[PDB]
Amino acid sequence: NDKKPPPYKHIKVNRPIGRVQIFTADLSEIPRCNCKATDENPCGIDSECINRMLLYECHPTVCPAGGRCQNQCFSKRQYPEVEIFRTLQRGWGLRTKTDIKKGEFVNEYVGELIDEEECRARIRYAQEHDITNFYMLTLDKDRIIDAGPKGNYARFMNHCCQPNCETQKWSVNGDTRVGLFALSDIKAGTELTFNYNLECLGNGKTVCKCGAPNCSGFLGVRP
Ligand SMILES: C[S@@+](CC[C@H](N)C(=O)[O-])C[C@H]1O[C@@H](n2cnc3c(N)ncnc32)[C@H](O)[C@@H]1O
Ligand SMILES: Nc1nc2c(O)cc(SSc3cc(O)c4nc(N)sc4c3)cc2s1
Ligand SMILES: *Sc1cc(O)c2nc(N)sc2c1
Ligand SMILES: [Ca+2]
Ligand SMILES: [Ca+2]
Ligand SMILES: [Zn+2]
Ligand SMILES: [Zn+2]
Ligand SMILES: [Zn+2]
Repeated sequence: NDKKPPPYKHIKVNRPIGRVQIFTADLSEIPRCNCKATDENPCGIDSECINRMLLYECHPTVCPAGGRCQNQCFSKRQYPEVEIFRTLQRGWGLRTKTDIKKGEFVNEYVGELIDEEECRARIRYAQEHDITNFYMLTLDKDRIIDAGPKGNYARFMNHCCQPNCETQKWSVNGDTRVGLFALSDIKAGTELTFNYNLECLGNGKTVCKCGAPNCSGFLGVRP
């Protein structure tokens, strides 16, 4: 629902579970860009910042722009203002309260970081309790983000076959994170969606109610 959760279920960074590892970089393995602190928008979405080209967040100890660096989106957790709302046939969803420009950072897909054994146990539990909402995305061959038991606002974004947001996997201080980014200009009040079918995991598949002209008919089917 759209009520404030118990605080322990709202997490701000990914939460490793059980045997799952997270990784850290030596600062010498982190790319350093050529932007200047005096630039109009140092390391911004229109810049030529090499870190952005590599989908690597600038490290705050390293980047020449320092505190003017605009390529620290994941670490700073400054997200466009959003709100949870009830849809007609797709449960709860997420909509922006502010205009968002094409390519802008919308949110990080934050959740519990689990391995495949744990993910199987959670899907089997969902099967036994008739749970029909899933919040799992593949991070890599060993790790899955599950924003179901804990997460942030991104867990409420619904699926669309012709969405207005996309996932991008970035490197942040030596480990991978999933960011959501606008595919186009989005007006305030618009529901935020992405295409689940590239990376999602769940209990089988379910009929898609996105209603897009190109609708492929299902959530849960690799294209
Ligand atoms: C990541 S959650 C999104 C938030 C969810 N609607 C809720 O109320 O908590 C994904 C779940 O939302 C539902 N959903 C999202 N997009 C849908 C769509 N296009 N068609 C049908 N169900 C959808 C499915 O039940 C899916 O398991
Ligand atoms: N009035 C309101 N305040 C808040 C707020 O402060 C934070 C969020 S964000 S995160 C969240 C929300 C859930 O409902 C949830 N449920 C799980 N099982 S995990 C999880 C994570 C939503 C609302 S709505
Ligand atoms: S991969 C996947 C993603 C979902 O959101 C989902 N929801 C269901 N009811 S099955 C399934 C699979
Ligand atoms: Ca360029
Ligand atoms: Ca594997
Ligand atoms: Zn830069
Ligand atoms: Zn920078
Ligand atoms: Zn669809």
